[PDB]
Amino acid sequence: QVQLQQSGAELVKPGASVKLSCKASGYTFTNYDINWVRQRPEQGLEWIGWIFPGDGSTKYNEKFKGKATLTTDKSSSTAYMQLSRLTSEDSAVFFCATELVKDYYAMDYWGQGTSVTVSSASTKGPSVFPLAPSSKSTSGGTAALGCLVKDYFPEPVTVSWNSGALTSGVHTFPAVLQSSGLYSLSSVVTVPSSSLGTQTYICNVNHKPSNTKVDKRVEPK
Amino acid sequence: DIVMTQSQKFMSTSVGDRVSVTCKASQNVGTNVAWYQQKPGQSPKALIYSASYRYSGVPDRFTGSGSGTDFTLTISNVQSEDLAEYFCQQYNSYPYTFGGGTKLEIKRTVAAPSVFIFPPSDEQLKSGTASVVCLLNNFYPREAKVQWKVDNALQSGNSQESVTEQDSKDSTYSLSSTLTLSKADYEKHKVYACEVTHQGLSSPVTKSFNRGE
Ligand SMILES: CCC(=O)N(c1ccccc1)C1CCN(CCc2ccccc2)CC1
Repeated sequence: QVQLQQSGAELVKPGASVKLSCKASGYTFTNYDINWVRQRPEQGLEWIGWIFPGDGSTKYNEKFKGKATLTTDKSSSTAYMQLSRLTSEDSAVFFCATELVKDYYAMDYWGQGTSVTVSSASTKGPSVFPLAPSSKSTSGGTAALGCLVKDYFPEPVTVSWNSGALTSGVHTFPAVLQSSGLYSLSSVVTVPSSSLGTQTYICNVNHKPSNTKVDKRVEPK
Repeated sequence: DIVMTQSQKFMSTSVGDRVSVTCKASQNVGTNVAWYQQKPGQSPKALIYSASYRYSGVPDRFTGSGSGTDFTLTISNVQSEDLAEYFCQQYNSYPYTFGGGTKLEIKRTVAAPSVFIFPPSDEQLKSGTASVVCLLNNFYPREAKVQWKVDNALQSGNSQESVTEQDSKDSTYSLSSTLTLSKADYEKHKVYACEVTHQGLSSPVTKSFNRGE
């Protein structure tokens, strides 16, 4: 199966540079273009360019000359995009994508995106607090429990439950910007109340810019 | 300067109905338009290529169409899974360009929020600060008003809230609100409550707890 695996989230000083990577697998890397795309929620989708890993040829969107530079390492089936001269306006999510066409049947594959935050502020890792289940978070035999992921910079955190084994009933809310300029976020899940004594619920919080990993067990009280 | 424009920024439809988004192209592009679906936090996924036929595994609900400069994506028998932002794109000539995006909203029956409240953890209190969380789970429509009351005094300026995207399975929303106080102020008061008003509620719902449990 084809997979494009992109590098973690970045915090970069204004004017500086950062190298994003896109690791390909499951197919012959040298036979298809890697395309790169920018998405800014405040503007939309933009195509940056393509690179063909067989011969290293490229086609850039004129707007990104001197901002982006595409390269590939065929030895490790990895594409790269060097981002340089970033302004605070350049904060964005960057996607890599490839498409395989066989007998004119086409299938696209995308990386999961890399968030780049361009700011002079220093990074801060989150504090993770349990949202304990109790009589005040039950309804019709279901129980709500969660984690509060508080005081971090920049976005994003990734939150999972039980290393990904728990996904049904999860709501991970959009983060809010506090007066301090730090972000805070809630992740909640609804589970059966009957099984609170035998099941374990752990929110896994990961924040790449501060290399912070927390596994927080959420117990009833 | 080369551009692709979708007139509808937002579209609204019920489950089971047909809907279509218009994309106009500034120059002749012929077959070489693509359509994409994107859900919040996820990568785009291509639906249509050659302006007229679908990527492998895309269901027959999605039919693209157009001739030269006028293009439409049509979704028949719309499903709650189809909730997404939709983009057109031209790949005929460089630089490649996308449309501005059309968000699909699902109309459904009213659904009242299940309301839950969480006191601060002891670990947070040791850090000198106290957050109370009020959770409104799977409700519709999106409009809901949450009021924090401490010892029955209406609070303002000390809370923040956020709402989910519309749910892909039941087309509801959920809302989280956090009231944030210092430990010292938290200990000055006894009763912490969040009061919810919503169209599905005939009367406001209050969830509350007494500090010290
Ligand atoms: C900005 C990226 C972009 O434009 N694309 C893309 C999408 C995902 C991943 C890689 C590139 C295009 C998607 C459509 N294909 C059509 C190819 C085709 C035409 C006629 C018959 C069969 C196949 C061209 C590339």
